[PDB]
Amino acid sequence: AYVLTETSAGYALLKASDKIYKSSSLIQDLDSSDKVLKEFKIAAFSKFNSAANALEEANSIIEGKVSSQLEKLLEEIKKDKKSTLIVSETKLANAINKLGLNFNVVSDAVTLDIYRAIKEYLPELLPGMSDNDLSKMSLGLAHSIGRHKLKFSADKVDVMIIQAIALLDDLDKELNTYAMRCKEWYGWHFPELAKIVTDSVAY
Amino acid sequence: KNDNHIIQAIALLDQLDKDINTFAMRVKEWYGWHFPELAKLVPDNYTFAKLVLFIKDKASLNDDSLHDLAALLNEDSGIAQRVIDNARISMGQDISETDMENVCVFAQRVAS
Amino acid sequence: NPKAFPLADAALTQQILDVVQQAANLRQLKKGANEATKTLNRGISEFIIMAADCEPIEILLHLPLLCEDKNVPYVFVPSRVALGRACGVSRPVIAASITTNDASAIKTQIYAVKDKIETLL
Amino acid sequence: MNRKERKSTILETLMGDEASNKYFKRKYNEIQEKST
Amino acid sequence: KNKGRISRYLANKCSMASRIDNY
Amino acid sequence: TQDSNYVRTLRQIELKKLEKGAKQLMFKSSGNHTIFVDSREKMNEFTPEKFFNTTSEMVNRSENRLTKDQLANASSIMPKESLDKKKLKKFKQVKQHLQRETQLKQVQQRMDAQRELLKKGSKKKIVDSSGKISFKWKKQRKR
Amino acid sequence: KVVIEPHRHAGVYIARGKEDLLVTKNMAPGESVYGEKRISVKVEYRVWNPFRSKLAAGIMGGLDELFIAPGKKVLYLGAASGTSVSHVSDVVGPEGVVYAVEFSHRPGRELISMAKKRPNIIPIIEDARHPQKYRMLIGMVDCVFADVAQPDQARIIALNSHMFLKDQGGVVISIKANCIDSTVDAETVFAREVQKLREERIKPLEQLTLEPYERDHCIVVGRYMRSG
Amino acid sequence: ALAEQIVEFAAYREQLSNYLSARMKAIAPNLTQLVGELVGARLIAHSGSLISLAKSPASTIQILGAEKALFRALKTKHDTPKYGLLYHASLVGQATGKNKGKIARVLAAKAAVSLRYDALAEDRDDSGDIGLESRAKVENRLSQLEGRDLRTT
RNA sequence: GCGAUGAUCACCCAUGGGUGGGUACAAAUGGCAGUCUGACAAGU
Repeated sequence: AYVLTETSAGYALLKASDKIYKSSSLIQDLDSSDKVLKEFKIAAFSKFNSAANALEEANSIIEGKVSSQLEKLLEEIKKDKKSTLIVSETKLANAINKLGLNFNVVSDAVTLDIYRAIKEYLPELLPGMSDNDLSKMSLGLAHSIGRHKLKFSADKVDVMIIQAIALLDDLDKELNTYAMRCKEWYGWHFPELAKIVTDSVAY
Repeated sequence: KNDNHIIQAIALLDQLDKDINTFAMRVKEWYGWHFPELAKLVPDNYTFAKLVLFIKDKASLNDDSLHDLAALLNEDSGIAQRVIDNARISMGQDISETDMENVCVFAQRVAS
Repeated sequence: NPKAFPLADAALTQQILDVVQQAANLRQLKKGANEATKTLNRGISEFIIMAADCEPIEILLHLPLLCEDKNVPYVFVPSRVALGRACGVSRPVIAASITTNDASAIKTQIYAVKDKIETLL
Repeated sequence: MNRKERKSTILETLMGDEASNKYFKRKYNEIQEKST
Repeated sequence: KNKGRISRYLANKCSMASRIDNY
Repeated sequence: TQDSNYVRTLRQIELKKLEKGAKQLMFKSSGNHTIFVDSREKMNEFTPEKFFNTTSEMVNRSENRLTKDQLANASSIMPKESLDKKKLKKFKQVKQHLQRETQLKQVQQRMDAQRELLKKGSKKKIVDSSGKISFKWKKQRKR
Repeated sequence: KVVIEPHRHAGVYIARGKEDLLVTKNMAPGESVYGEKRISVKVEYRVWNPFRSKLAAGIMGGLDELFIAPGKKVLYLGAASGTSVSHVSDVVGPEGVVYAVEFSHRPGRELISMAKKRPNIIPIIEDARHPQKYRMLIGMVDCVFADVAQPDQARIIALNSHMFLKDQGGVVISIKANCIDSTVDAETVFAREVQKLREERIKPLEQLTLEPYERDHCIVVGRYMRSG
Repeated sequence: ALAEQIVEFAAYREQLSNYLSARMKAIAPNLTQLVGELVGARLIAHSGSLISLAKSPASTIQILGAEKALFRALKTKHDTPKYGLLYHASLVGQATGKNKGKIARVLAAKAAVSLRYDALAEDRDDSGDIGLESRAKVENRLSQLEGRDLRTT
C-alpha cells in the first residue's frame, strides 16, 4: 500500500506491507520508532522548487484541489491496473479517485497511527531525503500561508507610511542644517549672495 | 592663514558620520521589513547598503548571484551562501516596486 | 456570515427599543456613534445598540472591536430610522449607548436584557 | 555646572541647593517659633 | 599620575607647536 | 468652584494611574485546586507533602512549592520592618487612588445632574420619601 | 536591588524587589509586545499579567506539572492577539517551538506581527475545527493548550490531540461555564468536562478554579496516554 | 561636491514626497479625497495605527494635534483649542474664523466616518467615492456657511 | 649624563576587579501624560 504525506519540505510517498492491519500492528506494538520507520523508510519523494510564491500557491492547491506537482509525483505510482494509496483528506481522496491515473485511495481511515507515527519519527526520515532542519522551513511557509490567507494588499502598509513620513521629516531637517552649513561656508566668497538668496536648492 | 576650512571640515565630518549611521540604520529597517535576517547576517551598514543595492529582491538567487555577491566583499565569512539560504527560506514581507526603488535609491544615497 | 453580527429578531428588537425610549426618558441613553465611542473610552457605557442600514456598516463596525476590548456587549437594529424614532429625535441615529446609573428604577429591566443579550452572544 | 544637575528652573535649583535648604528650614523653624 | 604628567608635557609642546603654526 | 472639564481630566489621569498601579501589583491566589486520583487506597494515603515533594511552608505557599531537590531578603537594609512597609505602602497608595477616584466620580455625577437640570426640559420636581430629589421630564420628542 | 528567584518550573522566575512579581526572560530585548513593563537585572526580564493571561494566574494559582518546558514544543489554540503566546515563547526559548492558531482576522494580524518579531511563534491563521487543513504546517506537538471560547472544546481538543500530540502527551485547557452552559453550577460543569476528557481518553491529573483573578474559570491538566 | 550632495538630497526628497502621495492614495484613498495626503499621513503618524485612528472618536481627531493646549486648557479652565492638526488642510485654510471652527468640526466628523470606512473596508474598490461624496457634503456646508452673513443689510 | 622651551603638588578585598560618579550619541508600546461640548443652527 502507498501513503501520501505532506511536509514543509516536500511530498513523501511510502510503501507498506499489505494498510489498516499495518496501522493496527503499529498502534498495538508501539511503532513510533526508528525500527518501524526503517521497515517503511521511503518509497517515492519529491521536493518542490525554490519559489516562495509558488510553494504558497502549492499549499493552497493542497488545501483545495490537485496540482501539476502532484501529477509529476503521481506519473508512475501504479505497477498493475490496481494500486492502493492512503491519505488523510477526504476531499483530496475523492479528488485523486476522480484523477486520471484512477488508482484506488483510502480516505481518513484508522491510519492516524501511520500518519502520526511517521510524523513522530520523521527525524528518522530526514537522513533519507531532507538533510536539514524543517523548523525554519515550516516557519517561513506558515508565514507565507498566513500572509496569503489574510488579504494583504501589498500597497497598504501603515508602518511603512509612518516610517516614510518620519524619514521625510528627518530629510527636511537634515537638508535645512546642511543648507545652513554650505551657506555659511560659501559666505567666505559671497555673503551678499548668501543674504540675497534664500533657497537651499537655488544656493 | 585661514582656518575656518578646518573648522567646518571638523563640523561637517561629525554631522556626516552621524547622518551615515542614521540613514544606514534606516536602510537597515527598510530592508529588514523585506528581509530581517539580512540585518541579522551583515552588521556593517555600508556593505549592507551595497548588498541591498545588489540584492534589490531576495528572489533572484543564482550561481552567478553567488559569484558577484561573493565579489561583494568575500566568501570566507560565509555571508554569500548563508544569505542565499536565508533569502531562500526567508519569512520576510514582500513590498511593492515603488518601495523597492525607494530603498535602492536610499542605499545608493548612503553609499555616495 | 456577513459582518452584521448580532442582529436580533422582531420581538427582541422591539423590546430593546422600548428600553431605549425609557432610558432616553430617564436620560440614561447617549446618542451618536462618536459619542458612543466616547463613553466606551469613558467606561460608563453599559451596552451598545447599533444600526444595520447606515452609510456604510463600517463606521459603526468600529464599535464592536472596542466592545470586545472593554467587555461591554452590543447588538444591531435593522432600521436606523427606527433607532432614531426610539431615541425620540427627528434625525435617524445609527448608534446609541445605554449608560450606568445605580439609582435607576429601570435597572432590573436593563439587567434582564443583559441576561438575554449575553445568551444571544 | 553639571548635566545630572541641569534643571529647568532656578527655583528648582535653589531647592536642589542643600545649604540653602537647611538654612531655610532652620531660619523658618526659628521665625515660626517666634510667630507662634 | 604619570598619565597627567604626560598630558601636561604634551599640552606644553602642543602649545608651542600652535604658536609656531600660528605665526 | 470647579468644572466638568477639569474633573474629567483628573478622572482620566487617576484612572490611568490606577491602571498602571494595578498592573504593577501582585495578588496571592486562593482557589479550589483539586487533584484527581486513580485509586481509593492512594486517596487514603494521599499526602500533599509526598505529592508536591515539598516542605510545610512550601505547601502552604501555593506560589513557591519548590521540589526538595530544588531546595537542595537580607540583601536590602532593614528586612523585617522596612521592605514590608514599602510593599504595604504601595498597596495603600493604590487604595487611596481608588478612594479619590470614587469621590471624584461622585462630584462629576452631581455636576452633570445640575448641568442637565439647568440644560433642558419641561420638568416636574419630585421628592422621594427618603428625602431625595429627582426630576420627571415630560414625555416629548426633542427636535 | 532586585533578587531573582527561579520558580519550580524551568523558564519562569520571580522578582523580589520593591514589588513582588512573576517574571520570565525576554527574547526581543527592549520590546514590550502589548504594553507590559520590563526589568533589567544584567539580564532582561518581562513580567506576566494574570488578568490578561490566565496562564500566569494558573502557575500563580498552584500547578503541579506544567508540560511546557524549554526543550519542548507547544500548540496554542485560540491565540487571540498573542499576549500569552509571546510569554510561552519566552518560556520555551530557542530550543522550544510554539504553534499559535487563531481564526479571527485582526488578532491574526497582530499574531503575524508577533511572529515576525519572534521566530519561536509559528502562525496558523487556518481554522481550529479542521486540523487536516493545516496538517502540513504542524508536526507531532509535545503539549497542547486551549484558550478557545467554543462549546465543543473537549471535542476539538480530542481531534487536535489525536492528530497532533505525541503519545504520553500533555493537554491543558481553559474552560468557561459562562460560555458553555451559563445556567448550571461550575462544579458540575467541571465534572462533566472531566468526564468528556475521560471519554476522549485524556487522563486528567488535576484542575484549578481561577477565583481571585477571573470569575467562573477553570484550568485542567491531563496526560494523553495510549494513542497512536 | 557638497552642493552636489545638497541638490541630490533635494531631488530625492521631492521623489520621496511623490512616493508618499502614491502610498497614501494606495492606503486611504477616501482620506486623500477628503482632507489631503500630507495631513492624513500626519494623523496616521500621530495615532500610530490606522485601526487605532478608526478606534479614535471624532473629537480626538479634531484635537489630535494640539494635545498640549488641549490638556493645558482643560486643566486651567480656558478655551479648548479647536483646530489641532487639521488646520493645515486646504479647506480649513480656505475657511476663516468661526467658519474655520465649524468646518473643523464637520471635517473631523466626516473624516472619522470615511476613515472608518477606509480602515474597515475588507473589500474596497479604491475609487474615491466615499471621500468624494463626503467632500461634496463639506463643500455644500462651507458654501452655506459662507452665504450666511453677520451684518444686517 | 635634569629644569621656565616648566622642577614639585570614594570603598572593599593583595601592583587586579566590583561599587560610585562624570563625558557624547542612540532606542524605549519607559514616566511627566490626561484625548473638548453634544440638539439644535439659518431664512420666512
